[PDB]
Amino acid sequence: GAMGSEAVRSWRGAAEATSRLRERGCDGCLAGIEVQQLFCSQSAAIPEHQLKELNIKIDSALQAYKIALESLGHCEYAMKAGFHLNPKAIEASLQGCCSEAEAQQTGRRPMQCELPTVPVQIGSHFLKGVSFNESAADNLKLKTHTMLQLMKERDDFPVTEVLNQVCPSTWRGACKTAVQLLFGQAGLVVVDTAQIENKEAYAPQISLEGSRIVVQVPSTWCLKEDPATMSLLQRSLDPEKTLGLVDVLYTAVLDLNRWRAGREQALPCIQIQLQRGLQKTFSKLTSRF
Ligand SMILES: [Mg+2]
Repeated sequence: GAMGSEAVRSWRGAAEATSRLRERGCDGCLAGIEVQQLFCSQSAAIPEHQLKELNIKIDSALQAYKIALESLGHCEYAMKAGFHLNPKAIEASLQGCCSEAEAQQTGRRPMQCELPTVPVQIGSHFLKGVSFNESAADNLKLKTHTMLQLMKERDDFPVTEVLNQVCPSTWRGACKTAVQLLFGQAGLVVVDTAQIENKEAYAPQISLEGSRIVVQVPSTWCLKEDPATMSLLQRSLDPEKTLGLVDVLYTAVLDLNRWRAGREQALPCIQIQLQRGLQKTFSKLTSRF
């Protein structure tokens, strides 16, 4: 339908907007991809001379990536989630953003076990992630009752459908894909989760606005040199170094009038911004007690 078409154009538009991060080398290949292919073709024994040539090419690719990244500034990007709705589209838009293997798997595919460890704020109530000494079942029961009560203020309400959206198995792959579309370069720059000091500051927020349930899930990701590529090049590999930090806000809206009318719900939205209104929301979420 039109929702799916809009989503695909949003993934294409993201990859096109930052395509300067994925420029091919002088020999027409992405340099990191060339390194990995030669490591395979040379049976893990790249001779010393080719290794130096490759390290020189990779130095230049990393310099170009950094200059291109700077040239993008810090604008807020937006796209739809929904990658599972069109595997062929997302694989096509991820070309050059991550490995061919990871692109092939991206389109292809929940709370009972994950929700207890997720801290989440429902309305005005902060609900902790379970501690080892606490009943996970009781943590779950409190979360589902608070969810239900937000709407009552069980079987008839979409409690599970909303709470599924704060489970990492639902949002985390989609957020990683968004950051890859924008900032990845296959074989050279990879996306991973950032080290968060206070997990509770990143707790998702669930709110009731009129007849709409709004789920907001914040996260932060790092851009790093591709560790396999750097290890194959016999380079100094500091796994803690980052080329940048990227803030992401995932927003899912369940319209309760559409739910009972059986009408189509909107796809989740993803907002993305390189660290130096996503920023306003980040500051509203981090300030919660
Ligand atoms: Mg472009």
